[PDB]
Amino acid sequence: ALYTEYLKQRNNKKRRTPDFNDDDDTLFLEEYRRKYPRIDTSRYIPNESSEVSLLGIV
Amino acid sequence: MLCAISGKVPRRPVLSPKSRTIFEKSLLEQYVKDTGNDPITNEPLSIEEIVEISAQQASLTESIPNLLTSLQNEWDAIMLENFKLRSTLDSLTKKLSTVMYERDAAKLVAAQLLMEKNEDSKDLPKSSQ
Amino acid sequence: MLCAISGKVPRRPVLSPKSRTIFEKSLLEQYVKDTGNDPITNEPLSIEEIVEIVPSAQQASSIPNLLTSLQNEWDAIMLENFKLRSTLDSLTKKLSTVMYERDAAKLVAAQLLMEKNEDSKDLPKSSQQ
Amino acid sequence: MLCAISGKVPRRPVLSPKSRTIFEKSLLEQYVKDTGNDPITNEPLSIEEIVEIAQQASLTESIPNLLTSLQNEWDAIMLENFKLRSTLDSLTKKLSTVMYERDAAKLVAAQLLMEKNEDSKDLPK
Amino acid sequence: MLCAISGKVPRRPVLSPKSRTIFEKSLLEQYVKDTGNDPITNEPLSIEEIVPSAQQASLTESIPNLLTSLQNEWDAIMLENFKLRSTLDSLTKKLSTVMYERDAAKLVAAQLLMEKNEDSKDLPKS
Repeated sequence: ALYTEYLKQRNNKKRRTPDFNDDDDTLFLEEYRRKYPRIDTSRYIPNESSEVSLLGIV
Repeated sequence: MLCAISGKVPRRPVLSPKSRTIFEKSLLEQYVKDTGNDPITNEPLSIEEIVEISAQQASLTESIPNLLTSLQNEWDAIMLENFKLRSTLDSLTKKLSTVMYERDAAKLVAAQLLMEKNEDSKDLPKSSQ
Repeated sequence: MLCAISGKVPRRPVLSPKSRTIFEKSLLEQYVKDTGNDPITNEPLSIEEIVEIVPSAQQASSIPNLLTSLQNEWDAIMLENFKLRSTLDSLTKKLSTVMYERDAAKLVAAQLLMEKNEDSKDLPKSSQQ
Repeated sequence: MLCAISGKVPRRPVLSPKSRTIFEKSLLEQYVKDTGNDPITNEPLSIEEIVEIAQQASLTESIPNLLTSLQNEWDAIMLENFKLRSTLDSLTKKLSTVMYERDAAKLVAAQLLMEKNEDSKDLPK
Repeated sequence: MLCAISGKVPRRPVLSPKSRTIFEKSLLEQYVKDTGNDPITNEPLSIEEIVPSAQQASLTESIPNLLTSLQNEWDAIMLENFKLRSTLDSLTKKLSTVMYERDAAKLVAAQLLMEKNEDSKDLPKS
C-alpha cells in the first residue's frame, strides 16, 4: 500500500524544533534533547578515538 | 562474502555440508524450520548439519537520524523495490507468452515451407522426364 | 517454567553450577542428600554449590521485544525477496533462450523462402520452353 | 525471570558462580571486559567462570503505527533514564548537607559541655 | 582476507566444510595431499569437500546492520542504569545511617541545652 500510493509513513518531527518557556509538554521535549545530545557527544567520542582507522579498514 | 538468501554481508556466516554455500545463520535457521531442506539444492538438511565459519561498517559522522531519517529510508527502499520487483515479474510472464506464441507461429511457417520447398524441388526432378 | 526432576512448576527455582538446568529446591536437595551428585550429568555437586532463591536485586521488575519483532518481520522480507528473485531470473532464462531461438528459427524462413522462390522461376521458365 | 543488570527477560542467561545471580550473556561480558569483577558482590570473576543456564512471544495486536510506537518507547526510556539520574545527584547533594550539620552539631556540643563544666565548678563552691 | 595457514592474502580462497575457515587453495591442497585432514581442527577433509546465486547484494553499511546498532544503544544504556542503581544504594544507605545518627544525637543536644541552662538557672538563684 505504501509503494502503490507512493507515500512513506511520517516519523517524529518533534525533537528538532521545540520551544523555550513552553509547558509540561515542552519540559519533556527539552529533557529529551539533553539526554540525546549527551548520547550524541558520547557517540562522536568513540568514533573520533579510532577515527580514520576504522573507516580505512572497511 | 555474501549470503545466498537475502543478499546480505553476513555477521555470523554458516556453511551447509550437502551444498557448499554460505548463508547467514538466522536466515538458514529459519528455512530449516519452515521446511527441513537446503534452499538451493533441495537436499535433506538440518540445523545440526550446519557448520559455523569480522566485518566493519564506519557509522557516519552525523550518526535522531537513526530513529527518523535512516530507518525511514530503509523501509522506503524495501517497499518501493519489492513493488517494482513484483512489476518486473509480471512483465516477464507476459513477455514469456509473446515469446512462445511467436515461436509456435514460426514452427508452423517452417512446417508449411518444408512441404512447399521439397515438392518444388521434386517438380524440377520430374520436369526432366 | 518446569523443574527437571519431577516436572512441577518450581516455586523456588534453584540451579546447579555444573550443568545449567533449573530444578526445584526440595527435589535437588533430596538428590544431593541421597548421593552427592548432579542428577542430569552425574558430576560432583553439593548443597552449597546450588544457587537458591529468586535474583531480582537493584533491577526493578516495553522496548527490547519491539526490536525483536522488527527482526522477525524482516526475516520474512528476506525470505520473500529470495523466492521472488529466483522466479525472476529463472523466467529470464526462458525469455532469453526463446528470443534467441526465435530469431534463429526466423532465419530458417528467410533461407527457405528464397529457395522456394528460386524453384518457381526455374520451373516456370523451363515449363514455358 | 529478570537479569539483574538491565531489567530485561534474558534470552541467553548465564549465572555467576562467585555470587548467585543470573545475568544476560551480553551484559555480563561487557562488565568483565571493563573490569574482571561481579557487578553485585565485586568478587574476582572471569568469563570462563560463567555457566550458561519461559520464552513467550509478544503479539502486539492487529505497521506505520508500530514505527511511532518504537519512537515513543525510545522517547520514554530516554526520560526514564534522565529522571533517575538527576534524583541520584540530588539525593547525594542533600546527603552532603546532612554531613555538614552532623559535624557542625558535634562542635556545638563541645561548647555546651564547657558551659556545663563551668557550672559544676561554680555549684561546688 | 587472510589465509589461516600462511598468513598471506590468498589469491584463490576456498572454504572447507568441516572447520569453517578461509584457506588459500594452493596451500590447503598441499595440506590435503600430505594427509586427508583440515589443518585447524584435524578433522577429515578431501579436495572435493573444499569449496551467492541470483539475488544481488550491496556492501555491509550503517536494515539488519541498523537493527544490531540499536541493540548496542540499549545494551549500553542498560549498563548506564546499573551505575546509577548501584550508586543510589550506597548513598541511601549512608543517608539512612547519617539521618539515624542525626536523630540519635539531636536528643542529646536537647538535653545539654536543658542541663547547661538548668545549671545556670540553679547556680544564679543561689
